[PDB]
Amino acid sequence: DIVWVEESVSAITLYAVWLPPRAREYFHALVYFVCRNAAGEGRARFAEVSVTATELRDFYGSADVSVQAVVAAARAATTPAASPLEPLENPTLWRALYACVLAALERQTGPVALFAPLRIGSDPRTGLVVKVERASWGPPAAPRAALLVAEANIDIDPMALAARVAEHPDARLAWARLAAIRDTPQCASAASLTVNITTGTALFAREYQTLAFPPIKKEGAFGDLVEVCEVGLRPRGHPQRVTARVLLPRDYDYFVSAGEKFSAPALVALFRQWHTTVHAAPGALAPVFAFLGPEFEVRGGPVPYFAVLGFPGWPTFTVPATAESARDLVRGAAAAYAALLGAWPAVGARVVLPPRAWPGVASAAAGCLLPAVREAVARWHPATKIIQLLDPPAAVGPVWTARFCFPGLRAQLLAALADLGGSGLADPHGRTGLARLDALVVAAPSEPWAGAVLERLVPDTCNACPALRQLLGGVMAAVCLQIEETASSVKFAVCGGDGGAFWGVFNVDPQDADAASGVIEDARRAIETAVGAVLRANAVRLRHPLCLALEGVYTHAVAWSQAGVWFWNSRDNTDHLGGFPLRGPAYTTAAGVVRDTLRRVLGLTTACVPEEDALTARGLMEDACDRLILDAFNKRLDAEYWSVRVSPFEASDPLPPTAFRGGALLDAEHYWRRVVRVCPGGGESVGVPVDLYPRPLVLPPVDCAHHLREILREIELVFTGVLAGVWGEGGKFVYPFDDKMSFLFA
Amino acid sequence: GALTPAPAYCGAVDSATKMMGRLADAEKLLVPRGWPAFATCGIVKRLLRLAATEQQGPTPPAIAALIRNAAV
Repeated sequence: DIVWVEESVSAITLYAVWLPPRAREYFHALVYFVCRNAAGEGRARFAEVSVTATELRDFYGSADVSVQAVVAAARAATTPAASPLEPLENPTLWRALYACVLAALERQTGPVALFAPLRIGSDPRTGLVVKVERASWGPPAAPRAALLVAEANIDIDPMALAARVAEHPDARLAWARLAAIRDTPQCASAASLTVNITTGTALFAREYQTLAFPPIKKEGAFGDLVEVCEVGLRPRGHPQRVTARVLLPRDYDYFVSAGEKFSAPALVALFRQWHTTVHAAPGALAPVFAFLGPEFEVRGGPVPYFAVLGFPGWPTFTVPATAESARDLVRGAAAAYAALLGAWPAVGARVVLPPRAWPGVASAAAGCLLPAVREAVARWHPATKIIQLLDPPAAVGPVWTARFCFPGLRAQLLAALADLGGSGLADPHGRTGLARLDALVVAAPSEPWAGAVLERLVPDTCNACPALRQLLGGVMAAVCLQIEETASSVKFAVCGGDGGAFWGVFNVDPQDADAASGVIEDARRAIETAVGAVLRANAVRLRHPLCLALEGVYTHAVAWSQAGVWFWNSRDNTDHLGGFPLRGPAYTTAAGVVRDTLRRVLGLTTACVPEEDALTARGLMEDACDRLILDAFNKRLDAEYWSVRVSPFEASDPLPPTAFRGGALLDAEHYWRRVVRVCPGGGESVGVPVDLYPRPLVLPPVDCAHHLREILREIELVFTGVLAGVWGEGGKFVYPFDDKMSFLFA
Repeated sequence: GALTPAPAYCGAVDSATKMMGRLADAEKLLVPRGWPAFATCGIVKRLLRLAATEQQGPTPPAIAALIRNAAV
């Protein structure tokens, strides 16, 4: 006799993480379900889980973490006024915590799925969800949203940022700010924070000079957005009746924040104020104040996100810029939330499998393969490329060339190998995380939102399990071997590539095009079929049937380095350049100059002795360099144009002591540091972090005698490759920048 | 319009000791937006660098902090 309802779960958040009595190595966690029934009406629900120590150490990847540490972190996060920003101590701890609580939720209660129909039960005697089941009836309500804008001037003292950056050098400045709030929470009490959440029913806007103080401008009310709900619960951990206050999000479902100037400290401060306001009255339990994002780690992260691990229980999606297709990225964020249960991108690679169950699956996948690939996996050394390719100083043409790619081969191969090791998993029900990856791979061609997930879930998974790299690159090595074997039969000739993407030539007469399409299509058919046959023979089965993409037909192709290739189809003048670093806005203009110079220099096929062509080519390359440096002068004062994106891994210029004064601008720095080298006074070249100063900027003249030298360096690399690849070798194209056209800037 | 006879002068005239202080004071209003801090040759080098810096669109030039006019 269990109650039964019909609802869709819109979010799953963490309320309490406690250690029951007579307990040493298992902690209970209460989960808040934001359920909404048909037509949008929302009733709040709760469930309980029980995570053991072993599961925690599995999702952490190490035994350093303990149940006591997790419970202490949760207790610290119980109060945001005393100490917010709890995850910043051990971000991996909270990452693993959310991973295991979601896994236990899936295991004990049953299958859960956001924004999807779900039959839900409850036990009144205790008062929590007991079992969740996938339903098959109902046109569920649309996942409504609310647009949030929040800006705060948290008066952080610059010297503290400088000191904390001195302790850890390559600390992304958002982490420096966030650590400053963490070490002095009173700073989050005084800030000119402004908030404007617009919904489809009623708007809400508030303005503060000091956060704790009453607003200096009101609009709507807190009650229009929130329906504060007091729910009684009797967990197995708590025998006494425990009451919980939750902020049911009426009208909307999730938040949509612009990622252009998103400040994680701003939302942290606003949510801390809301937490204090709602849980000020006692007689009820307090929730977990936990948030994660790329700003929460020293070295930062690629993809902007803002996790909501606890209070208020509403997912908030940062959609960076992309104004033209704002709806597209909002839908992509919503789909990423719904599919991977909202763990992505906060939990990390643990959405699929625990970081420590992978060492078993990889071993269990090295056994079900064929005998040859079994060794091929074991002999994989970084960048082996055991396949007949071209010497990197070389070029081809005029012959019919073609580029091919298998869309999402690493992700599809990882999915097949995960299934091969699936039998080796401890729990058959613990393979639901292995159902999200297949959902991603299946929906990858249909919708690009799965794409960006798979281009980051896979490389990060390969870092979670180092042993998976030698497996994936062995399977791909086997794929390349059969590509080469089948190539000879269809006149295709492997000339270069990087595995899933490969470009080659055809031994057809280089003048006929009517039959060219036929051979170019038969080669695709045969290579695709043969690779699929090898994969099937290797037992690895792909969910989405394999497909080869004809990414372009070209007549000339020139390669200089291992990644640098330029293709050009003379008939339609369609070209493609790869391997040129786009490390700024000037490198794009350099790439365009290179792709025009190469188009003009391979148009010199007029009958001539090879020696003549080398000189009439070098002259044109020098002229192209001239026209580039001439146009460089007309943009000498655009410092943002002469900017380079330094990674937190690369060696970086030292931060000026005045860049620590950007206010609500230091938060934007999550991954890249955009630096411009200016030349104050004389002789000395100093770096300016462009995005840490207010605009319009005032600077000494930009040292174009440094950036143009590097741009020219890579241009001469490409030009030396083409000069020594089409005609006779022996010529390193150098442009005398220091003499011919140095005067313009220095 | 810098070497065209004008009814009055417009610029920064002070002894090395005073202009040293005024250059630092100008940098205090110049540092907030990009100019690095320079913590009778240094003064001439800094003044020459300030004079050489060009106008970016309609925005007043960098030396306008010292000369104190938007028509510079």
